[PDB]
Amino acid sequence: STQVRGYDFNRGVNYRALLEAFGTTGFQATNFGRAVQQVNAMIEKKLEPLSQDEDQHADLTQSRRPLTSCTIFLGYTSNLISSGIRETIRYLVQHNMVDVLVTTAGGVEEDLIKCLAPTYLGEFSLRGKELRENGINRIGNLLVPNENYCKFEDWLMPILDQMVMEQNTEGVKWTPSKMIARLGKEINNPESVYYWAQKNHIPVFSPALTDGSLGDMIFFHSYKNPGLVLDIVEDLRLINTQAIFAKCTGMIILGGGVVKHHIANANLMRNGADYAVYINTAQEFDGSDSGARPDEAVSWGKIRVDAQPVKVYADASLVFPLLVAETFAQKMDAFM
Amino acid sequence: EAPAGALAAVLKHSSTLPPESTQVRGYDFNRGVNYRALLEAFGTTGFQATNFGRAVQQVNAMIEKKLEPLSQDEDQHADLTQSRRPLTSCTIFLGYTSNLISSGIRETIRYLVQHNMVDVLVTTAGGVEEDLIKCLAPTYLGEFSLRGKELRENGINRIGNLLVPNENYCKFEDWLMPILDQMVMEQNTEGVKWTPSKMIARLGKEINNPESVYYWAQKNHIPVFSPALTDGSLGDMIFFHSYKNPGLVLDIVEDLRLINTQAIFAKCTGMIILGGGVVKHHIANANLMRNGADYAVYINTAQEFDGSDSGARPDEAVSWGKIRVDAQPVKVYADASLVFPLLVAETFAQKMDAFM
Amino acid sequence: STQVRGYDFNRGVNYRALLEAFGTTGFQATNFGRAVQQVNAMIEKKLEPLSQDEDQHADLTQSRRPLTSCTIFLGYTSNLISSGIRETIRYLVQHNMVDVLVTTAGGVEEDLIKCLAPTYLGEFSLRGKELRENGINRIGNLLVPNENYCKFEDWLMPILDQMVMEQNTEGVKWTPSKMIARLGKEINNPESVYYWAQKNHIPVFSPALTDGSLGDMIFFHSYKNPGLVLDIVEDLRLINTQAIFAKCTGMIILGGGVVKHHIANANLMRNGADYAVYINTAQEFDGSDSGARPDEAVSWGKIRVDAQPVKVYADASLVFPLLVAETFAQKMDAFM
Amino acid sequence: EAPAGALAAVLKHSSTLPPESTQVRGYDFNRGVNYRALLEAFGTTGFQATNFGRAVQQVNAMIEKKLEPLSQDEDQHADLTQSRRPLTSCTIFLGYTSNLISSGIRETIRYLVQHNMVDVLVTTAGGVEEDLIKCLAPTYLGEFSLRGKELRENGINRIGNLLVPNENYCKFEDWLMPILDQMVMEQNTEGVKWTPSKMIARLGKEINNPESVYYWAQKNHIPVFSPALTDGSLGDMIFFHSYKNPGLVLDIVEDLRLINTQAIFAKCTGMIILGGGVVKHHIANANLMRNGADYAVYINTAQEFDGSDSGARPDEAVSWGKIRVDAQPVKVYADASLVFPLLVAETFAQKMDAFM
Repeated sequence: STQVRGYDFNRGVNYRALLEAFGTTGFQATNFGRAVQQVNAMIEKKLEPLSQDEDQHADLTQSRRPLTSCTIFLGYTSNLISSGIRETIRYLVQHNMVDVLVTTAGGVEEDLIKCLAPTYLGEFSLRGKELRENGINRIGNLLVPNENYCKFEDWLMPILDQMVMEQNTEGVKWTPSKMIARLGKEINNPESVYYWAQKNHIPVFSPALTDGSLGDMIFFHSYKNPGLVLDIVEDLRLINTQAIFAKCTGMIILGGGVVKHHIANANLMRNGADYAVYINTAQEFDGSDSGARPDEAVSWGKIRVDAQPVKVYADASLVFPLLVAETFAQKMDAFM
Repeated sequence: EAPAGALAAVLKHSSTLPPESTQVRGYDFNRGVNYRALLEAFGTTGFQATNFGRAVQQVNAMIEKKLEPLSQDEDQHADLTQSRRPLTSCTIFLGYTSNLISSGIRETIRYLVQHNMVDVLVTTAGGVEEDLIKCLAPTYLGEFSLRGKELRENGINRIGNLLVPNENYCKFEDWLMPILDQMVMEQNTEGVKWTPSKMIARLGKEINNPESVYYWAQKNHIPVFSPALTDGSLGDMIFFHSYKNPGLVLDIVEDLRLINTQAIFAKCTGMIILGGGVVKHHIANANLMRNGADYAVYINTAQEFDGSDSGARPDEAVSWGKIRVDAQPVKVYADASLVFPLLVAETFAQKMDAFM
Repeated sequence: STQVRGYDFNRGVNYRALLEAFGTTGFQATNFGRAVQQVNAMIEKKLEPLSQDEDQHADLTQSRRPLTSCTIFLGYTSNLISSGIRETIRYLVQHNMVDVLVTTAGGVEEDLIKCLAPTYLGEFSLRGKELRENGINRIGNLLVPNENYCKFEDWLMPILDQMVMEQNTEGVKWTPSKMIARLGKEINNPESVYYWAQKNHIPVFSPALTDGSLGDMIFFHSYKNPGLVLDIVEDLRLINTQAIFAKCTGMIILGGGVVKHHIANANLMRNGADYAVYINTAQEFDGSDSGARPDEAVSWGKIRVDAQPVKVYADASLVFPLLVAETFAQKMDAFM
Repeated sequence: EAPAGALAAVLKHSSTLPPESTQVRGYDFNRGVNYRALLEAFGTTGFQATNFGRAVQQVNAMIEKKLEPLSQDEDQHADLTQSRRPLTSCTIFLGYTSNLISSGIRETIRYLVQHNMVDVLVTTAGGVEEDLIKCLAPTYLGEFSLRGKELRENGINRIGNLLVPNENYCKFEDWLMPILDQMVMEQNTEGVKWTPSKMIARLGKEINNPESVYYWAQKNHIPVFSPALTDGSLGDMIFFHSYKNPGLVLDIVEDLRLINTQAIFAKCTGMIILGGGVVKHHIANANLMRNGADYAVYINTAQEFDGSDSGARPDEAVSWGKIRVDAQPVKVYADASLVFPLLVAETFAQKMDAFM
């Protein structure tokens, strides 16, 4: 039995000790401590060597990425890529610390656009009428000028031309994940999440990739250069095979919606993830999958019965950099 | 001896409010129980009850607009939208998350589609498949607190305080596999280019059951968009089927052209959005293509403070051009299982005469 | 096992059938149906006669109110008295349908002030600076002109003069509940909750009665007429004795904070309430009592282990009139 | 051939933002782990991380103001406030709900009071008694999902994901009853007029333990207001004791005069409010008596949509005059068990040199 006790600032500001004290502080601070333990378990598993038997089974995929003892799925909503958590995610992907990414369309395009033009701080209360009259789009307390999307249009249209030509003359069958790899290669910029994902052979799934600015541009482009196809069925096979042939899996899911369900549903194909951490502000009472507790996923087989999953009820812009500081960033040497 | 500055601060003088101003007053049960009068009193009760009253007014404005006559060239509209659905004076987009189709709101939505009262549906994969599965086997009441280990050991899946046996999905598999066979055959020998909306139309025709939302949608030529249709049991089944009968392709690009042209060539549009996520964003982004919806009602429990699109207020969408600056959109902060049947009772269900 | 099925509007708009269908609709609609059942159980118990043995024990209080088989505690936060739920609560109190009220200071004073001047509809987004410059106070999407409080001052100060004189020359020992009864008698208006509460011998507890406009006025008054005492200890005995000597109790609690805890803590003195319905929007994850599920109260003994308590996660301005329509209002004849 | 109106709506031109404008950028872990730099980066990360950065700036402004020297007449101030506490250039009110004293935030708050860094405390009954009980017996970690029946059968009470055995309250009873005896004797023969704040000062002196918040508050002459002090275990004990030793009176009127004069005669005030309910409203209402607080930080998880004071944004308090129109208040939407230790680390704990 562990007693409740908070950090005593009479010791001074010892930041590592202060973070470690969240575990015995209670409420969501304790869940944060549990999340640190869960992610550290994923990492310690990932760094354990594969045995001959495990290596054989795990090599049964047609994937370029070297195999590890724990395949980590990282999911995040679009708002987090507009936020500075974009830098946190880029770091993990840059250093091969996660294996599969799932995000929404905005979570793809806003990373690429930040390589062309920045996002700014604003306020939640700013009025839409005056913002619209000035061509400024609001995302929470952030602001994106519409010229950001003008710049995106100029950058993206020549790539769309090439994708259609490769489709029609070289037999390419595009899917969202293949498009995202190509866009990351094109952006060719070390500040971009998707640049590092394609460089490190980390696939990115986004089955509703048309639901944003990328879609806007594909739509306009289709009138002068018709026929681009994005198949979502092949990408479903690809993500499910990453779960089925994993030795162990971990899920780290920031936010709700499709990013959460799609990762969890892939792990149901292996009868459940071994480790799971959720960070989101959704509540269960309306029955939404977004707000469901991890124990709902256990009933489905999306999380194993013997797992000890954790949800932290918090804005990930506060908690996720602290989690990374106490986990992945402490083992950076092992990932290089 | 009371401090003067304190007295000045607490007992500051006021301005008279506009003569327009509406007083707060709740329903008086000394009148007895007239449920119509009770619901009408929500408008002057305050907080989310007042937002409910505003939502009734917004949806009734959508319906009244939709019922105004219009002259328009049938042929050009159909060519520009590649849709057989005739244009009306207000194109209503109805979006809803998967949980609401597991709930009894499935019946509410089915009623609206059955009577051709909305024009476009957007939902997630679960919002498609659980409507079809309910024609094969029921969903049951349970509790939120039921433990996953015991449920999993008994082959029962939890959805909030609802429960679905694994066997429901076995029945779904048996029903769906022959249809997937036909879809692959039609793709490869009859040139069919499948998209989510075209698949959902076919599944509604195949289920052939008037309790199904999607049966009525296809019969009434109401398209259903679901750009991540692979994210659920339908995806599971497409995946398993592809190892027995490879080659099915579902394109999301053509479905993007179809939904966006529904907004672009509308006379007016309204959005009724239950929940958040892709269903909310996809409807609103289509309406950005016409510089914004004319009417909008959101019902959801999401909060803005984490910056999520799901939790954003309607006024965020105004900044983007997804809602017109001149619109008067409404968000009701509530579980739609409570509020949507009441909203329908006071709006669409009152205008049933006009829809026949 | 009960199947999920929603109301079918092909039947037309049969409002009673539509409300009854919430029970099988799921999520919070099902919890609403459960709340209707719980409140109807309280009412059916309340109307059951007392046996000789029960009557003896239950008559052991020094309270004027006739005894019933179920003592119902109704708690509500201040915002609800600013809302039109004030009318709903007034109806229940007018017809002796509940037995004990608990509210905060604002929940007392705003009922009295509405007899002097109305509250108006506004918007949540109205800016505080422009409102303050015009002397308009915001409560959610409601608006109260500051002159409302001017009018309250003129009404209340002569009563405060009399209370101090009765304290100092007639031995009166004031408590919050005794003050609230006196204010209800003074307002002398059938639209007032507290008018009906004192007329029907329904006590009102509010241990932090100084936390609002009443407090403002007592404070200013104390400089010209010092010495008024409001004892909270006697009121603690009074509320606890209502629970201890009840045959059965029910709790109907709208909102959180002191109104919720004070009713629940009184019922712990009898080893728990027999029936309980919570309606509020608070969430459990921060550990707050306001957001705790009913099952937390079971661990304390505030709700009996054999009870079937219900929480509806919703704004009570939507749900509480519907609940009353399906419960108390259907048995109005029995309460007259 | 892309529709022109669509192109015009989606690709609308923009205005240049002020040169002031701050770009979004998160902490770069390629730098390694410098926790101070990591916390500083919250300001430019967005959403509630940005609000945390703003809260750091607001509390540091309170502290910097408090440390400015001031000449003022000791005697008149003391007569007008009936307080021995010397005036500083910024009077800081710290409010917190009961759950936070059951949590480890008890240690955080105790540190601030121990070093005289705040001037007024407001909490609920639980926020008083659980600090005292922790000097007798500990609180334990548990889980939110633990079932009440099994816990009750084992004599364990749940507070969120924390657990307190019944025996803690038995130890509290044994400790408290002799003190209540002395309080009744002092009331009846020495003219003491008890109020919650005076009782809380006495209990802190009696617990005589440097782990206790209230031990330090009374030693440093920091008053604690709790107008519903009877609403908890202290109330239970006062109730039981009154049948053995009748007559204790706790007056809330004099405590209202004491807290309001703390605000009225302040040079400046700041509010730091953790949670909602009475603690939030009581601090803010006291500050209305001076026409508003100069600085304010709220940390809570409550939402505005139900109209509750707990969930109200700071800008609602501006309409009332509880916060000055010229102030720049901040709300962080978060569990304070996560954010308050980080806030203290970046504010009060950095200025420890000045407070000694």
